[PDB]
Amino acid sequence: ARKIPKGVIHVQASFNNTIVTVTDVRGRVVSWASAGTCGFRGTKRGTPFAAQTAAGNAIRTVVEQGMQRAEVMIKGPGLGRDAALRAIRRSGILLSFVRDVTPMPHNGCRPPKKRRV
Amino acid sequence: SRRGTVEEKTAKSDPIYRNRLVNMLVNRILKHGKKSLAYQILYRAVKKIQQKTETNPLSVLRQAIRGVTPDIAVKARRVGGSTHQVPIEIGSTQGKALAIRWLLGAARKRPGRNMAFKLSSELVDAAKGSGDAVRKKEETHRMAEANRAFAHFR
Amino acid sequence: WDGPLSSVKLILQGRNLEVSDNVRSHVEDKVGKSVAKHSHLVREVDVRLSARGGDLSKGPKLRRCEVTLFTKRHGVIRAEEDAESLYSSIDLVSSIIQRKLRKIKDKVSDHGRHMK
Amino acid sequence: SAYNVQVLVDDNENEERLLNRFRREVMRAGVIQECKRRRYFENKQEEKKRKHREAAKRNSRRRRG
RNA sequence: ACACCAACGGCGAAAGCACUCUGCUGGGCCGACACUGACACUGAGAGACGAAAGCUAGGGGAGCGAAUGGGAUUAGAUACCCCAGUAGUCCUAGCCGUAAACGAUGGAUACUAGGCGCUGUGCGUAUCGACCCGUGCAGUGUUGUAGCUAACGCGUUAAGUAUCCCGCCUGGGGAGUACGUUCGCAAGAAUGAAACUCAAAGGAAUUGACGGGGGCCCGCACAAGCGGUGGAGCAUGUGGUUUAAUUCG
Ligand SMILES: [Mg+2]
Ligand SMILES: [Mg+2]
Ligand SMILES: [Mg+2]
Ligand SMILES: [Mg+2]
Ligand SMILES: [Mg+2]
Ligand SMILES: [Mg+2]
Ligand SMILES: [Mg+2]
Ligand SMILES: [Mg+2]
Ligand SMILES: [Mg+2]
Ligand SMILES: [Mg+2]
Ligand SMILES: [Mg+2]
Ligand SMILES: [Mg+2]
Ligand SMILES: [Mg+2]
Ligand SMILES: [Mg+2]
Ligand SMILES: [Mg+2]
Ligand SMILES: [Mg+2]
Ligand SMILES: [Mg+2]
Ligand SMILES: [Mg+2]
Ligand SMILES: [Mg+2]
Ligand SMILES: [Mg+2]
Ligand SMILES: [Mg+2]
Ligand SMILES: [Mg+2]
Ligand SMILES: [Mg+2]
Ligand SMILES: [Mg+2]
Ligand SMILES: [Mg+2]
Ligand SMILES: [Mg+2]
Ligand SMILES: [Mg+2]
Ligand SMILES: [Mg+2]
Ligand SMILES: [Mg+2]
Repeated sequence: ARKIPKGVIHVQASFNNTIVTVTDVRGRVVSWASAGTCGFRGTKRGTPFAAQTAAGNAIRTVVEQGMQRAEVMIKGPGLGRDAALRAIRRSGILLSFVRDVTPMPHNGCRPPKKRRV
Repeated sequence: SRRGTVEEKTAKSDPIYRNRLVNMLVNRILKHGKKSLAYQILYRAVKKIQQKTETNPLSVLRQAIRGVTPDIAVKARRVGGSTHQVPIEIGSTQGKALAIRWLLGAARKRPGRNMAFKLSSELVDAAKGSGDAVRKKEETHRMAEANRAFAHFR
Repeated sequence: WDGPLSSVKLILQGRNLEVSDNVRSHVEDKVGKSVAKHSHLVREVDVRLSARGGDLSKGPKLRRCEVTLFTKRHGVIRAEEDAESLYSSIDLVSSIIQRKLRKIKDKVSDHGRHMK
Repeated sequence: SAYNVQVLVDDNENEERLLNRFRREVMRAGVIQECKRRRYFENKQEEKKRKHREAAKRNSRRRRG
């Protein structure tokens, strides 16, 4: 739909799921891929594999737009942090920078308590 | 088996064709240790399979087994209080075992008259990729792949 | 005795003793309480009664009740009690069964997160 | 904008060296242990526990090796 | 609310105090004779401060989150888990005065091995400025001799050897309750019994047994196979009933 040569890939990795969005430097969202939107549900939705297919699935549409270079944004503690990167690589798209954006409060909102499980 | 592991046993050869393979099959078809009868059954099977088709049965073995050999299956693991079906990959000996087995079972359940006939029929159908023994393997693959997400050793 | 427990076999056996109607009913009650709540798991209830002492033999008047439970999955629930009266004995065995039972329900039926 | 970890891939790129460079960057800032730490709330006690444990762990790992 | 710094580090009487900065101020410690000349130590009553929850009045309200509600789980689940979420948490001005307010160790003084450490300063050395070294103090941490202790342990920061002052204890329940007073807006706090009842209640260490605590390892124990039992008929042993007896074990 939009043919953009260089843009950025945000990959949010949480413990229950990983979202992968594709955007451009203008700060504009083109297309996104979620591990849940690939036909995975709650357990499997966290596994590094569902993150793999999520990444592959976004980069499908990004080569379909014909884009070449990208930056990678990794936000959050989950498993897909490592998994997704692999698919970004094997999907044969040039990797410019890989950054970690996981937000670290410098002090702040007092977290929920500890689950007694 | 907690301590000891298993030594390897001499792989024999079927008398007529000098195969490791055919010998495997006659040992697994065996009941009440009548080897006398089992050989007869297996050979009248080679005879019905040379009857129906003019292709070399020695090869139809290789096709029958290549056809039913699963490369993967699952196994039930207990991981973190969660019971998973984890798709463990299969060794070659185990593959041949599984193979001959599903063959033999699907052969014992057939509608036919003899065991020779049944075994021949299922060898024919498995070599064509046309039968229950194959379908079974594809099911094992279907239920492996759906569970593909649970192999963390991937 | 119970219908919700109809799937359970109540087997009541005097060893050296004669069984009455009041022992019948009392057994059904006290074992009934223990079993009724955990009935989904329970299978067979084996209760043996043993009397000793007084006029029968040497030693105090002991009456001793042994029960045994089986569950669909877990085998072997054993309880042994010694006391004064049959009634007392039974009350005791019930007290024990209850505990072991709900210990089994506790283990498996908790969705216990057992990680290892 | 902001960043924690900067991994710049050159055109010698192969997957495994990249993946592990990045993995050691994350080990280096300690970010995943960090977000397992701020997931829930800790009273001062589990903070003193964590300090003694981790600090004396890496410290005795420095004094043994 | 203050990441990294942060440390078995710093100050404080204790409670506690940490992003940065400035201002008003409390102590501490050290070196010099500069001075006074026993002015000391403790403390019944009394006074001040005193975590958090709580309360009165006014603000404030992101996150979290009693109560509360829904969703589950479970025999039940007024709980654990999830989804929401009010008091409260925050500020100003007060009240409350309780905590495992713990070093479970009242204070002061004197005196009795070391080893290894840190913080502050002082001296001599090293250079002529940072170390460096040896040392003098003041505090703070870990091993340990004498000696102490029921053991564990404590050991110049004593639980050692002595002197002085203060508080407290005199078997366990009943009970930190009742009654009465004092304080408090209340919640409550402080002071604190007796009848009655028991022959125990407690501390430290030991051997076991146990643990839905660890670590190691075995067994046809599970897995992987092959064949059975449970269903059908009979053969047979026991229980139950029956009987004059179904001998007893
Ligand atoms: Mg999860
Ligand atoms: Mg071994
Ligand atoms: Mg101090
Ligand atoms: Mg000052
Ligand atoms: Mg004078
Ligand atoms: Mg006083
Ligand atoms: Mg006050
Ligand atoms: Mg408060
Ligand atoms: Mg109130
Ligand atoms: Mg909440
Ligand atoms: Mg509710
Ligand atoms: Mg909320
Ligand atoms: Mg106030
Ligand atoms: Mg007190
Ligand atoms: Mg005290
Ligand atoms: Mg030095
Ligand atoms: Mg000193
Ligand atoms: Mg000490
Ligand atoms: Mg010591
Ligand atoms: Mg003492
Ligand atoms: Mg008394
Ligand atoms: Mg003790
Ligand atoms: Mg043990
Ligand atoms: Mg053990
Ligand atoms: Mg066995
Ligand atoms: Mg053996
Ligand atoms: Mg088995
Ligand atoms: Mg039978
Ligand atoms: Mg006799």
